[PDB]
Amino acid sequence: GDSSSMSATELSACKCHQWYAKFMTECPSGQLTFYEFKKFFGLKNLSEKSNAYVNTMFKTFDIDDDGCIDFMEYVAALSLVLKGGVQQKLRWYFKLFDMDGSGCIDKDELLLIFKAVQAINGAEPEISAEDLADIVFNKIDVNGDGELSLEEFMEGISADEKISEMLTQSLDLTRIVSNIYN
Repeated sequence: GDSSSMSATELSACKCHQWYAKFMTECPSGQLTFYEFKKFFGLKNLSEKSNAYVNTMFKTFDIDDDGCIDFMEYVAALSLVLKGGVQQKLRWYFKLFDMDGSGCIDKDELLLIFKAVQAINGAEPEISAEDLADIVFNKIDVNGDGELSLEEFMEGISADEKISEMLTQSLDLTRIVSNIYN
């Protein structure tokens, strides 16, 4: 990020997969703090979205725990866009959107979570996932359960496909980095 060497987008154009290896390979690897993370990623804040792009990005990657970033799935994240990786973006989809470490969907709780993910856009998104999730979410809960298990979320992810692809596009590389933090 920042700095005065080459461009972040330039690296994105190449993108192979081992890039993250360079990350852990370079610098004092062993857990990344918010300050160290923020440098590794760019972003343009202003107000509320400020705490939403940090909390939303850190909250999704907080994987159960929080207060720091534990490098582990970072490679998987790269595989998220690299070589398509449809199945890989599938797992992330569910992983990112649900409660901290609770895969169970309470409808109301997920909704808010999806808002953070859709809140990852400082500018007004062409189509927020919030409305998408609502339409898809409502259809999923045919029995009016009010809650959806991991399996239901997976069906919703596969269903429509087109929307899911849009979410996939949101889960880009340069955009994701910018979303992470300045």
